[PDB]
Amino acid sequence: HNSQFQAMESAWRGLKLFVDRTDFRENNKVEILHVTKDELLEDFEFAPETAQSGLYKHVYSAGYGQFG
Amino acid sequence: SKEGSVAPKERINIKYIPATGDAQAEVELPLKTLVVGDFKGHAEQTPLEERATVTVDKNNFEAVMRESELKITATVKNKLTDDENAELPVELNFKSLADFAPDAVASQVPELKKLIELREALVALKGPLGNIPAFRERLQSLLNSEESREKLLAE
Amino acid sequence: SKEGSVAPKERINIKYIPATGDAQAEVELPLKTLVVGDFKGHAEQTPLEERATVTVDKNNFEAVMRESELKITATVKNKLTDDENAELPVELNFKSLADFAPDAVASQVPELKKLIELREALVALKGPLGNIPAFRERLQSLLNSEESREKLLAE
Repeated sequence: HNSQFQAMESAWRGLKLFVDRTDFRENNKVEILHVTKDELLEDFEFAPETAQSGLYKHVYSAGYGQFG
Repeated sequence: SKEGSVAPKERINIKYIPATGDAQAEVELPLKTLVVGDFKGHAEQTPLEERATVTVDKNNFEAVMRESELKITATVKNKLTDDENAELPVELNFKSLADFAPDAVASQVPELKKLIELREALVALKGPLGNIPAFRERLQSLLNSEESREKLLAE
Repeated sequence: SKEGSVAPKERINIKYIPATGDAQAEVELPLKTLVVGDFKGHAEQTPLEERATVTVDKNNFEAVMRESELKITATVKNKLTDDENAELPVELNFKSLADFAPDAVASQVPELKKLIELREALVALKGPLGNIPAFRERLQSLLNSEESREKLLAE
């Protein structure tokens, strides 16, 4: 019931509720990215354009913008 | 949790599946989702463009949780004594989903390792307690012999 | 009002056109018409043989209107007070078709900039007004404390 424990328990046991329900045999995969919410806006402040950000690398280019 | 089976062969190898069983399905490029958000108890010093994304399904969730090393170190309130204004930091190491349970949280707190060991010593007493009625006969002897009793409590 | 797109490339660049779409046509020398007539609020001092004709289509109508500088300066009736025989001149600067609308006409009149700001201050009040019922408890305190209330209204 601590603010460091419970916020890091709901953010992780709630993932298990997303893993247990979704049938991974029926063509499903899920990627897990460790950011923090204050880091992510800084990472959009990092690049001059959203098409060169660090989250753009993991959403677009490592996935969708990739051969195969 | 392993069924005893035989070596496989050209003969047929029946194994009572005490289990029942499920099924599976498949698609094209799977509907891949990216769950993003704070999953550990700090802020990592590496920039975002170098850290990686890990793929989790039902079979490898116990290995993704172990290799994350979710180490939660915080100072919480001390309610083990008569002090209200006392605090007691903890040290937690999580490797499985059962490490959230109070059996493994209290096992990682050394102030609570002595209290479960206290309870395990009291559950061990209750079995042979009421079976032999000669225990209360020597409780009065320990009521009589007060000097030799206190010399053995320190041991 | 810009769709987020990627850099173009030898790979294919799908962009959800939330839009639907039209079509176009072409001819020889187009049927060119010359719309002649009073389009500003004065009489220009240059003779006719030196001034120019500007070509307007649907894409550049916002740029022809901006570079015309339609500045309409007139004296109109003052209906902001209890005076019937009062007048109030205005100053208008039109750069888009939305500048004919009363949102941008009243924004260019300084006597109406304080009345929309008055309304924006009253729309801001209505939200937190009926949610907390302790506001009327201090309206009676402002009914009691009349001296300190009027000292703060001038600020």
